[PDB]
Amino acid sequence: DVTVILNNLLEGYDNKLRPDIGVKPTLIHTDMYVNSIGPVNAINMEYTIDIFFAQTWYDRRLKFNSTIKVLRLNSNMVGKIWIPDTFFRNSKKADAHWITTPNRMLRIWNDGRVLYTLRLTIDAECQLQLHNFPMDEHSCPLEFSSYGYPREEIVYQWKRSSVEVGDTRSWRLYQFSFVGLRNTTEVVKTTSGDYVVMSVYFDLSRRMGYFTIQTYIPCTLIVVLSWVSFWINKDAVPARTSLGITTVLTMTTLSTIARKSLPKVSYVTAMDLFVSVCFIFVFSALVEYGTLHYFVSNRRIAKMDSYARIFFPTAFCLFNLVYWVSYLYL
Amino acid sequence: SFVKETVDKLLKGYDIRLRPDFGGPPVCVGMNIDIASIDMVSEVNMDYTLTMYFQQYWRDKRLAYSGIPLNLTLDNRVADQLWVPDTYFLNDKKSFVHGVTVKNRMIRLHPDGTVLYGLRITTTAACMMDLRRYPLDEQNCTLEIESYGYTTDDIEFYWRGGDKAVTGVERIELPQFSIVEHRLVSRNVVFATGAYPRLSLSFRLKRNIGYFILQTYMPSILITILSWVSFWINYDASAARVALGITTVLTMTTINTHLRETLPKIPYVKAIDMYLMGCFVFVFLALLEYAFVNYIFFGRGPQVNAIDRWSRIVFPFTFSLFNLVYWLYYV
Amino acid sequence: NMSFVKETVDKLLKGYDIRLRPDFGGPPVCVGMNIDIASIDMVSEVNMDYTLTMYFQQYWRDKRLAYSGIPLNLTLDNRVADQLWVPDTYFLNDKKSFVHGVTVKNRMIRLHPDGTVLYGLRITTTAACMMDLRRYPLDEQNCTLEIESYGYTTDDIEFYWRGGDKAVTGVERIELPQFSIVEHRLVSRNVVFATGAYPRLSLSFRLKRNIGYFILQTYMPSILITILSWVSFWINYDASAARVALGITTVLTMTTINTHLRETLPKIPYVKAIDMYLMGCFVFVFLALLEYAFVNYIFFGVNAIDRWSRIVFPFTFSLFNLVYWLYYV
Amino acid sequence: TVFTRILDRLLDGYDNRLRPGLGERVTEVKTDIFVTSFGPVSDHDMEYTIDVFFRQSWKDERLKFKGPMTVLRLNNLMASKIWTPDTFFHNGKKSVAHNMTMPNKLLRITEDGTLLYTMRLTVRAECPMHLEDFPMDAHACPLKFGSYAYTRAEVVYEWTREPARSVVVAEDGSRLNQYDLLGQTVDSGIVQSSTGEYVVMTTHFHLKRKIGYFVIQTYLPCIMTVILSQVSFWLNRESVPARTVFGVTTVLTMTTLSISARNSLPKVAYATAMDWFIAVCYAFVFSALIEFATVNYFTKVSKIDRLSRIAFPLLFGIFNLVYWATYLNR
Amino acid sequence: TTVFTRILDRLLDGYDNRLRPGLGERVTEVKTDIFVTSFGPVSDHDMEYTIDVFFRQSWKDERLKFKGPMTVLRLNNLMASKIWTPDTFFHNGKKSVAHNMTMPNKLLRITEDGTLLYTMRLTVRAECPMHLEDFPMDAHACPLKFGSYAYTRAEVVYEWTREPARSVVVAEDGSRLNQYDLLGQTVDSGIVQSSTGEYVVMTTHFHLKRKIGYFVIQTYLPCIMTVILSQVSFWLNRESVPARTVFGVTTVLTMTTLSISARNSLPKVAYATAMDWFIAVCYAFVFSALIEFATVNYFTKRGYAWDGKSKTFNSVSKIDRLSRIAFPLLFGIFNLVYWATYLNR
Amino acid sequence: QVQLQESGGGLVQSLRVSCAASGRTFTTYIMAWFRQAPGKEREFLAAMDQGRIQYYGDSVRGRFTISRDYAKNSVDLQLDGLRPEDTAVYYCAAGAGFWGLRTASSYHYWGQGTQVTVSS
Ligand SMILES: *[C@@H]1O[C@H](CO)[C@@H](O[C@@H]2O[C@H](CO)[C@@H](O[C@@H]3O[C@H](CO[C@H]4O[C@H](CO[C@H]5O[C@H](CO)[C@@H](O)[C@H](O)[C@@H]5O[C@H]5O[C@H](CO)[C@@H](O)[C@H](O)[C@@H]5O)[C@@H](O)[C@H](O[C@H]5O[C@H](CO)[C@@H](O)[C@H](O)[C@@H]5O)[C@@H]4O)[C@@H](O)[C@H](O[C@H]4O[C@H](CO)[C@@H](O)[C@H](O)[C@@H]4O[C@@H]4O[C@H](CO)[C@@H](O)[C@H](O)[C@@H]4O[C@@H]4O[C@H](CO)[C@@H](O)[C@H](O)[C@@H]4O)[C@@H]3O)[C@H](O)[C@H]2NC(C)=O)[C@H](O)[C@H]1NC(C)=O
Ligand SMILES: *[C@@H]1O[C@H](CO)[C@@H](O[C@@H]2O[C@H](CO)[C@@H](O[C@@H]3O[C@H](CO[C@H]4O[C@H](CO)[C@@H](O)[C@H](O[C@H]5O[C@H](CO)[C@@H](O)[C@H](O)[C@@H]5O)[C@@H]4O)[C@@H](O)[C@H](O[C@H]4O[C@H](CO)[C@@H](O)[C@H](O)[C@@H]4O)[C@@H]3O)[C@H](O)[C@H]2NC(C)=O)[C@H](O)[C@H]1NC(C)=O
Ligand SMILES: CCCCCCCC(=O)OC[C@H](COP(=O)(O)O[C@@H]1[C@H](O)[C@H](O)[C@@H](OP(=O)(O)O)[C@H](OP(=O)(O)O)[C@H]1O)OC(=O)CCCCCCC
Ligand SMILES: *[C@@H]1O[C@H](CO)[C@@H](O)[C@H](O)[C@H]1NC(C)=O
Repeated sequence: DVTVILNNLLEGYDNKLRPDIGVKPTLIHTDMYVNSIGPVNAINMEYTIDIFFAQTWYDRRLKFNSTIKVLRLNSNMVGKIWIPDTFFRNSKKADAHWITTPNRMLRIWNDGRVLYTLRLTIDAECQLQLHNFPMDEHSCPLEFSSYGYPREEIVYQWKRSSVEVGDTRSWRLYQFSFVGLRNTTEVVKTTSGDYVVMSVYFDLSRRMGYFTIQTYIPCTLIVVLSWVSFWINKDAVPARTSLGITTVLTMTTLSTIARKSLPKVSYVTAMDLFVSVCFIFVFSALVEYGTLHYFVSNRRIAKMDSYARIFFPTAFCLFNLVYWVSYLYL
Repeated sequence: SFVKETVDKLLKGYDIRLRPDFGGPPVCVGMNIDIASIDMVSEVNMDYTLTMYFQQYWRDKRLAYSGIPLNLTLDNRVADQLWVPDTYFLNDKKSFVHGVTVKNRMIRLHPDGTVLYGLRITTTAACMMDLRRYPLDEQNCTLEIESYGYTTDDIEFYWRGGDKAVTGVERIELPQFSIVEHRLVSRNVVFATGAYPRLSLSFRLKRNIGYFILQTYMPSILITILSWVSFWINYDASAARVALGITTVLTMTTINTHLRETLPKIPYVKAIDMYLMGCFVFVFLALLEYAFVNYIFFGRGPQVNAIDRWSRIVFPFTFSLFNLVYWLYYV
Repeated sequence: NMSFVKETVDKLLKGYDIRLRPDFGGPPVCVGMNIDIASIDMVSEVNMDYTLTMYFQQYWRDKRLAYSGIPLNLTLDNRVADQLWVPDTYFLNDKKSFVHGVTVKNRMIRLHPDGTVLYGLRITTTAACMMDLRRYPLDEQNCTLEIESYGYTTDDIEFYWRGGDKAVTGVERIELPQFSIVEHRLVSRNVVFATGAYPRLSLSFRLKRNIGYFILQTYMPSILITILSWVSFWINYDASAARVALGITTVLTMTTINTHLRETLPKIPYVKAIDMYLMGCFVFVFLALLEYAFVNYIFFGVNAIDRWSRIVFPFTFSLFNLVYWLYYV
Repeated sequence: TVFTRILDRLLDGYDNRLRPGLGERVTEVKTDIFVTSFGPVSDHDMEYTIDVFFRQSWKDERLKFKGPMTVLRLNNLMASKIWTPDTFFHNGKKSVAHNMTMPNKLLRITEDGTLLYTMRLTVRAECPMHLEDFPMDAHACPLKFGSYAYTRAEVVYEWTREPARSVVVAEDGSRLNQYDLLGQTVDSGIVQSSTGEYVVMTTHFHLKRKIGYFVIQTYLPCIMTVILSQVSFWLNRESVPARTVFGVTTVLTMTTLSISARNSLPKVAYATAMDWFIAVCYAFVFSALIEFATVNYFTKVSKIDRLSRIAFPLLFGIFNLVYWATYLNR
Repeated sequence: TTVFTRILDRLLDGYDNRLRPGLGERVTEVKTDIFVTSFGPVSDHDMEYTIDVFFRQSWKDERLKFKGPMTVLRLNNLMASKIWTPDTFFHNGKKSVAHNMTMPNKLLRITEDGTLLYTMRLTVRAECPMHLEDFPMDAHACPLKFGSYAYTRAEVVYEWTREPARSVVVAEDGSRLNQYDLLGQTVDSGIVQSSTGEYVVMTTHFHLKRKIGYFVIQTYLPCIMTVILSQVSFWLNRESVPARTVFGVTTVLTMTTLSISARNSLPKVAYATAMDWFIAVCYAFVFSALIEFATVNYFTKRGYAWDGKSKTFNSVSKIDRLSRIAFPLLFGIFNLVYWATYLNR
Repeated sequence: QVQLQESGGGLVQSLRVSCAASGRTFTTYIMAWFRQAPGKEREFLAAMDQGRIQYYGDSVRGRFTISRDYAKNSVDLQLDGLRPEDTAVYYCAAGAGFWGLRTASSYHYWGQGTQVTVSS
């Protein structure tokens, strides 16, 4: 019964030709269900995403009159019918799944409507601007289109349930938090022709708790610790010299962690600015003591520690105010 | 219906084993590339990875059709039934064609017989890099396109569109590099057997120096300057000048080892090794100066300020001359 | 001549059904296996597995492939393997394996006139090896390779080592980076179950870890630092700066050694002998500094306490080393 | 002879595109899993490896046969011409079906028409983790599988035996270095998606991390460093260089321990229990040197020292009591 | 035109690819040559190297003799898969790739007399066992062995097309080495014996010498400077107890840091190299310099030093006088023994 | 002290010559046999590398057999069809085969040598 229907449908069917070729563009409705958004690899400027990609179109050549409303099939008939050549434009690497069987679904209605769903893992490309790191926000896109069919042959269109997500807590985002999602549509002109490109943008904002605990606080504490020399008596030369240079060594040790999980971008990030300024502060505390020791012993000036006790905390509070206002709010 | 008849007629009797104009003039194959992105420029592996849209154009009279004004875009599986050039990349180490959701390949036919054959390829191409000037180095990485088994008597390569054949280079963002320019070369590799066509696409990459100023050069400069503070400390403060000198030596060693751990492993002398070694020598000599002062005053006392006063001038002067020589020599 | 060989092969392959084992209704077909090991590499403690490349030969008799009139052994093209029956032999502890295919698929099929079939494969396999590293680096490991039939019991197929103890060759020619193969064994046994017995072969090694690098890079520097921390006991109690700086710098050095050996050595998240020794030396330098703190508090908040420590600390540390090296050796 | 004839006649008029009992009943699949080895757990990727013998048993009346043989073993090529359930793992990333030296598949047919399909798989599955209690954390790694194209109205899944005994783990099949396999919970349910309602079979493995390594490597060195920092309160206030070098060298020691400590932990952007512990130890070491700066500012046994020799050890003891009672009671 | 197709269709009528040419009649002689386009990177950690080659095999098959207007037939790779070809494999190959982008990088040519030429482009990753006892002053001969997998010495023999020195050709820009210097290659053939019989093996050995300048600047010089710095403390006055103590301990910490970094640059082997012994000796010297200071301080009677205006002051310790000569002498002798030991092999 | 003790040989009208290696394991070293005629030169005879690949000279191709006992760390040479031309000093060599495995300059560990006299 059903075997006869399937054989009749496959008889005289050429899968080299798209439906309605030479008449009108093939309208395709696409839906996406994000199973999980994997880790964001800032070093390689990419991210992983696992989706269920659904496509629905009309093929009048597959109409069948029967009591059965819909034929529900497995991946066996995938190679038998025409399939859109949808590809992800910003994908560095994409793979389907085959365990235990090809993870595909094909459903054909009696009026010719075809539903084709498959599961994909995509390593999409995301160009991260890290000028505001670690207070940075990104909108990582995901674009797909037909590889060979221009806008005059295949037109994509979002269905009502365009993009759907599940449990955002189950996702593998360690450093980012999902804070929104958008979808667009446009026409991109290439050498081969004009193509309809559908885009999905995932908004991500970095969480600053780990960088606060690991870098900002230890650096602030070390700067305050380097201010201790100003309250040490100027006669204790070995004490103030060893304190100054060991604070410089500790700040140098902390400066190692500044560029650990991010690529070798050649612009000053907020973290680099903060670490470098703290390093200059601990450098200047020791230079200040070297000057006080030289003028007092080896040769207003005698009260230099009194002014340094005021100027250094004030300049550092001004710097922190400018840094955290230009980055947290402005 | 009529299109199915025309396509079946075209594919009926087609011999994939024979190139177009098998016994006549060489088939002219034009190529153009759209660079989608470039990444993974590895100095350790001496290679780079690029993803591109590689499009080929050629004419085949056997595929000419009449009565249809449209340009027929066929399913990619028809590529298995047609003749295609044996184009390969000479310096490619590992390349693949993306296959999601289907194989990223296009075949487009035109009524006059023109065939457009497009592929989406991510290839890792070997690039011989000279890093003796690292990080102030300029690299020249190429991509060689050639025919494996056809001479110029059978096939010819040219860039379709001239100097505009390669597009998308200006939009490439490399975190560590900047693409100064790119060039297109179309030449024949003349051999005794015969000439072989070749196309060369080359980029000139310039490394950005901003990262190393903040992470390498400024810390080394500031530590070297701090080592000079002992010259203004009174010579009697032995426990302070010794502590400052040996702690600056330890700090320089810590910086050197950190850079050795975070920078790529390139086991030959570069400009960054010469600079780090020079700063290490300067702090070593700064501590040696105090050791000499202490020995002169105490060891040969029963048997001083001039050495320190001389060093307060000579050390900054020599270090500034060293920086001037370094920066002029490598730029 | 050559056409005769061609027709002989056609006769052999005419009517042959690859879905039937040799002697389908009779006794089980004995399959003899031997392995020629080419190299062992990437012995990973973190992943608890090792990778080996080997030439895996299998001999069995198939009366359907018996030919007469040719006094030669017919080594045929490897693609004829797809036209014959081969045992469903799999490696039980294999995690990831493949057959080399350059320039062609590295397999062989050699036929003998009596019907004996030689089926050789070149296989690189990463086999799991659960390692007990509590005695690291003074440990021994026993990594095995299990060979089993997937869907045949002992009633249908049987395994044995062809050549006996000489079945496996190349063991003595292997040179591992951080190990040393002591001995290898061959075990043939049946896995008895309610359904039936399943044939199994086991090839096992015994790896002994080399200790020279750990002696030079882990134990000796820690011993030198610990001995250096004892110098504080021979300096006058009023030299506060010298004794405090020496004590806290030896603590910093011990911390540097511990943390860098933590990063350098493979990530093995449980207590090992190296960690116990490093922690013991860290405790000893901590107590050496605390001794000075106690002396300074006694005097200000005294040569007897220093004379006592100058003996107790070397003696206790030597006893700790004696117990340590007797425990793990 | 007869064996070959039966094998040839089995696939006569058989359509593998149609499930057994199409339009008549609901295909019932009985599944059981033998875990040969619970593979390593990757905290960085939040995935776990597992090697299993997956067994599926169902009934297909189109494959009945009569003869002396009772159980028919099928060649894998022949087994690929027979309809099999499209079981896939919902949280699987990249699973490997072993193909050495032959495909690790076995198909057995009984004269009743019952089929037994056994395959050997390596399954890499997502295990979401919340490391806020690291290293004193416990996790329930799930393993969910079910049909892809068939809803519960067509294909249902059952366990062959009681759920406790339908998943069997070998005695020595534990390849965990840092965790302990407490046990497994086996269940099943219904998941509703945009395409229908699917039967889902779930297995949860319970893991608990081993704290001994972090106690020897991290907690003890930090505690001893803090004790060393607090030791300086018993030195005389006149020895400024000694107490100064003690304070700053302990600060540098804590910086070294924090840096090496964050290398072992996978890169997460939130604070773990160990990050807070190190931050508090950092605060205690900083405060010890600020205390000495205050003592030195009034030197021309100090009551400030007498107070700090008690307040500091008491506060640190209280903090340890709170930290451990907070996280061990989880 | 149509004659080409006719000859192609006529060639494979009756051909049996399962049988080697001259089976039971003669020995199939294969002539091989290699053109190395790039001698890729050598991985010390994995003890392996990568090489990109154009592999050429030539042999005679009388079953493929043809007569026609053309003298040479070029075969499609699909047709080339229907014809018997040698099963050449690399004995020490680990994971090789046969490039097929954008088409299979293979070429089969047939002359009119039945002589076949088979050229393919390959990327071979081969294991190169190394003796790192002389690191970083070591030299290696990385081999490349290939031959027939299934055919014994009595069936298929391999030979070099030309004189063996000229049969393996390396491109002028082939070398892609950062740490080694490709001095040359030796080409030879031999016989191996396995459980399946005697086989002919063609071997090529590439001779590599490691560059030493990087380890001299990164490791050897800082260690020497640190040892000199530690011995410098012998010239400080004995009354500066905190100064010489801080000097000694901080030099020990510096040596520990250098030793750790120098070990992180060496592949993970468990035996002792030459740099391990050099670092261990430098560690011993700095340790002894601090024990020496502990001994000097143990006999310092008075806590005040000589003043310029000059009460009894301590004389210069005879231990310091001895050590200012012995330590530089012992370290110079060690350097001469070490370098003459390893640089003269 | 690493030594290559050579046994066998002597006055011979089939001859087996052994070479015991002590002080160092030559598992991953190329073990070879060399012949030195009186006053002429040192002539390469045979060799065997780690992979059991056997190399032979033209004058002794098919005549001499080289075998390595990796367990006992020794190399043996089987001489058959001896001729008066073979009357010379036989050495046992072991090396890394740097700059050719046939050149004598590539081998570092050398045995003390053995004298073989053939009288007919
Ligand atoms: C350069 O060289 C490289 C190689 O060095 C080359 O890459 C290779 O390219 C070919 C195509 O040219 C690939 O072959 C295709 O593979 C498709 C599936 O790919 C997945 O699986 C691969 C392994 O295959 C096993 O598993 C699949 C199912 O998963 C199974 O179908 C196979 O039989 C096979 O099963 C064997 O092995 C498993 C264990 O693995 C055993 O369990 C089992 O028992 C059995 O022994 C795997 O290799 C792939 O991984 C590659 O790619 C991924 C990315 O996708 C990448 O990440 C990896 O690293 C790796 O590179 C991947 O996981 C397969 O579907 C294709 O078969 C199609 O099409 C062919 C076309 O000729 C057709 O003949 C087939 O019948 C089939 O048609 C479909 O198939 C549908 C799915 O099965 C089915 O639903 C349809 O019904 C239809 O099937 C039939 O259709 C006919 C009508 O047409 C109908 O009458 C029938 O009834 C029936 O319905 C094809 O085999 C090959 O995998 C690539 N290899 C590699 C390593 O990349 C590259 O292309 C070259 N380039 C150039 C330019 O030359
Ligand atoms: C990276 O590094 C690579 C390699 O160094 C660079 O590639 C080279 O780029 C330069 C500049 O673009 C190329 O020079 C040009 O070459 C073309 C092609 O010439 C070839 O084909 C000709 C076909 O007729 C043939 O005649 C040529 O042979 C003659 O010349 C060569 C010397 O070039 C000589 O050796 C022969 O004996 C012949 O005499 C050759 O095979 C050429 O057309 C260009 O000529 C223009 O400029 C010259 C300037 O004098 C002018 O006279 C001409 O009228 C014309 O305007 C020009 O010579 C070079 O060929 C490339 N090399 C390779 C191997 O491809 C690459 O540029 C670098 N990257 C970057 C970013 O810089
Ligand atoms: C293996 C080493 C063995 C070492 C064994 C010996 C170990 C040992 O005991 O060393 C301590 C001593 C240090 O000598 P150093 O010169 O430092 O000691 C002097 C000595 O104490 C005088 O007695 C003091 O004079 P006085 O009392 O105030 O009048 C003098 O003070 P002053 O005059 O400045 O005021 C001190 O400086 O060294 C030797 O005697 C070396 C003998 C030769 C050793 C030869 C070894 C080969
Ligand atoms: C985005 O998708 C929604 C449906 O989810 C649709 O209503 C909206 O128009 C889409 N936006 C664009 C710009 O296409």
